[PDB]
Amino acid sequence: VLPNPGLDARIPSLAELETIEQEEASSRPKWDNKAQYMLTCLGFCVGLGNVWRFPYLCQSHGGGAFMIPFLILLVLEGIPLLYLEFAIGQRLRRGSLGVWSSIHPALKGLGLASMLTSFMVGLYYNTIISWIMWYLFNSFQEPLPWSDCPLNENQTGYVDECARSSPVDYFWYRETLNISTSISDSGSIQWWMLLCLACAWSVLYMCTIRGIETTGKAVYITSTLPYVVLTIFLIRGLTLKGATNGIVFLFTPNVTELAQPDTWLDAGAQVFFSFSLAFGGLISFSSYNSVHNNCEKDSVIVSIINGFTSVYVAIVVYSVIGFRATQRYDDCFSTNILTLINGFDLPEGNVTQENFVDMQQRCNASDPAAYAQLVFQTCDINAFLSEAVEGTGLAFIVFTEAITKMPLSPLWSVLFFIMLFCLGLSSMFGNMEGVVVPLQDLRVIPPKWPKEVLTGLICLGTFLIGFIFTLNSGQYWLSLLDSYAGSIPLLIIAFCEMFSVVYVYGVDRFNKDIEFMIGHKPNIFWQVTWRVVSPLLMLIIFLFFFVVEVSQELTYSIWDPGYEEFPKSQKISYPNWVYVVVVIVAGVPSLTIPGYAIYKLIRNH
Amino acid sequence: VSIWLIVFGVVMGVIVVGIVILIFTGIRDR
Ligand SMILES: CCCCCCCCCCCCCCCCCC(=O)OC[C@H](COP(=O)(O)O)OC(=O)CCCCCCCCCCCCCCCCC
Ligand SMILES: CCCCCCCCCCCCCCCCCC(=O)OC[C@H](COP(=O)(O)O)OC(=O)CCCCCCCCCCCCCCCCC
Ligand SMILES: *[C@@H]1O[C@H](CO)[C@@H](O[C@@H]2O[C@H](CO)[C@@H](O)[C@H](O)[C@H]2NC(C)=O)[C@H](O)[C@H]1NC(C)=O
Ligand SMILES: *[C@@H]1O[C@H](CO)[C@@H](O)[C@H](O)[C@H]1NC(C)=O
Ligand SMILES: *[C@@H]1O[C@H](CO)[C@@H](O)[C@H](O)[C@H]1NC(C)=O
Ligand SMILES: *[C@@H]1O[C@H](CO)[C@@H](O)[C@H](O)[C@H]1NC(C)=O
Ligand SMILES: *[C@@H]1O[C@H](CO)[C@@H](O)[C@H](O)[C@H]1NC(C)=O
Repeated sequence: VLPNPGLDARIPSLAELETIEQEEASSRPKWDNKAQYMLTCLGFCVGLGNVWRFPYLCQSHGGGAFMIPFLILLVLEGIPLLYLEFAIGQRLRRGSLGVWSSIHPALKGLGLASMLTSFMVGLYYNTIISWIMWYLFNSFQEPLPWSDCPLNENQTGYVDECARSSPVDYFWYRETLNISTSISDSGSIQWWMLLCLACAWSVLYMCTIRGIETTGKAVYITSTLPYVVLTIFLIRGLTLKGATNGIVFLFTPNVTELAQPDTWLDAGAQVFFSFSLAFGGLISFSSYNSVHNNCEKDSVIVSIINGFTSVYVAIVVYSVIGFRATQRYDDCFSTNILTLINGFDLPEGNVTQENFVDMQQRCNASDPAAYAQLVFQTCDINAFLSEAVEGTGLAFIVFTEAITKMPLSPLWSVLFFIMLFCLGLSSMFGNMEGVVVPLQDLRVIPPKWPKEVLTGLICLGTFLIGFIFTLNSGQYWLSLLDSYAGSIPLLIIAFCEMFSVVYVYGVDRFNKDIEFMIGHKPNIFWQVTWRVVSPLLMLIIFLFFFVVEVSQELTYSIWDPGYEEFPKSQKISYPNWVYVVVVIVAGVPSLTIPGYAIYKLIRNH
Repeated sequence: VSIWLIVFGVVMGVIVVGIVILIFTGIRDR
């Protein structure tokens, strides 16, 4: 609809497409099976955000109902977008930067914004896998290292911050991270973490070495395994003590939370991360298929499994939170029992849980001034089920504490950390496909130097930039970039893909070309959401961002062991030079989409 | 022994051997 000239003789033509696949068998890779393509697309949508990000948002935002919100927004943003992304790579036969430079070559910023976004997400997601395989190496020993406090020098008492905090909370901040008190104070490289980082990048270079003919078998294993383990964790989780008391708590509807501008944003920004939209990897994976492959049936099957898995991991996660909260309620209520037995001389099995409150008043009516020194607790469930931990603590200080109280402790910890590893790995494959393929269409290296050499300089180049998160303050740097980065770029890049296919390429040329592949020109549901609904629905997510950014009082959490009233929380209000980092990681992937479009329109004219 | 160092050890071994068996199969495809 927008007047771009010369669209033909820049893209392949429709009558020429039946001859192009019997010559792109050379000089272009190809899938072996159809299941090799669906398993590497499920692994790119499902990873590490269904574990510690979705089940918190499913409950904290009026769970049981948030399902509703998350659903609608899905079959509205997600479906339409994913479909249009699968059908644009199969037709134009290029990667991510080659598709948007084929249609109006003055655009070209959507390819460079997808490469900068895939570089920054895959930079810090390879440090989370670095932390995960550190907890995997510290398995294979029956007293796990996060099970008991160490002794200090004289072997008479514990270490001081292991006694005020928890031993698990001590293994993360002092024996894994060696964290500092601020983001300003940084130290050395912390060798162990560095070795682990090396291992992670090395394991990543072995799987994605020769492009797509290695990540095939890789995807197979790294895509099934995760599922089987997740299952095994369901029939163990639903048996322990306190599951079905953490499943009910997840699915309690609170309809007041639906009328909130902050609910529909993170429900909207999870859909763009429950899938892998606006990343540039799903277009490069779809471009290897046959020309008559059904891409309408693939986008429904991929989105049904992604909507079913996000509920399925939340059942497994909140079964373990329900077991940990029932255990902490019983090891609290047995100490309120133990106080009066040690003060009023009663038999052992005397004064259980059924008779606590009536035996409170039998003692104070027997003899006063002996109840006044008694310290009791006000501990109760829905206060042990209601901690707001999120993002890394749901696996390193919450899930791994409930594993130590199970029967076979060093076996449920090996099975738990190899699964997370697998998830991370599949996501990594995705992001790597995202940064290598646009770096070949730019031709930064000569057409010598085969596929082993370009991937080796990406895995070694992103390794040296990953030294930031190995410092003492390296966990404050990783909690900074994540959110911001992701969110902003994702939304913005996602809007201009829906715009430049419908109004620059033309939705009438699109329909014809699609029909040429499958038959049966798409329904009234596809024509409505492509044209009016999903571009409008992606603007109110972009409008709600600058509503919740201007009033949330941007802060961050520190540890600070030498601090009065220590183990509660802390928020100490980021320094003024950190806005340089926020502008850099969130702004310049957003600004290369207009920035190249202004440069190309003034170089010619 | 510092038991996490031997697991890491064994894993690194395999990783490296694999990368090598991977860069020499790619020279037997010319
Ligand atoms: C359930 C998890 C375990 C594994 C499940 C396996 C998935 C099997 C599901 C069905 C797969 C087989 C094909 C399904 C239909 C495709 C046919 C087709 O699309 O023809 C074009 C069909 C008809 O074409 P026509 O002939 O041109 O009219 O048009 C459409 O597809 C329009 C439908 C709009 C898409 C909305 C789909 C709603 C997804 C549900 C939302 C997420 C639910 C998640 C909740 C949790 C559940 C687990
Ligand atoms: C002239 C100006 C440009 C050159 C100046 C130097 C450029 C920068 C140095 C580049 C060095 C590498 C390129 C060497 C030449 C390439 C051409 C070639 O090899 O063909 C001959 C050779 C074939 O020779 P033929 O036997 O005569 O056929 O090809 C190969 O052997 C390539 C073998 C694959 C090499 C890939 C491994 C290198 C990167 C390793 C990265 C490991 C990362 C691990 C994960 C991270 C851990 C932290
Ligand atoms: C259901 O969701 C509402 C929405 O936030 C929760 O509400 C608030 O309660 C706090 C009390 O700490 C007030 O300061 C807020 O003003 C309330 N919000 C509104 C919009 O009225 C409520 O807690 C949730 N229900 C339950 C049982 O937790
Ligand atoms: C604790 O250890 C220190 C040396 O680290 C020693 O001087 C002190 O006497 C010890 N305390 C006790 C009670 O033994
Ligand atoms: C980090 O650990 C080293 C010993 O491994 C210790 O000397 C140093 O004080 C720790 N860093 C901080 C900030 O406490
Ligand atoms: C607790 O002590 C009272 C006092 O004699 C006794 O009647 C009751 O049976 C005891 N409870 C149990 C479980 O033994
Ligand atoms: C015993 O102590 C409780 C706790 O404050 C109090 O509520 C109760 O009234 C006391 N009993 C008497 C007889 O005052």
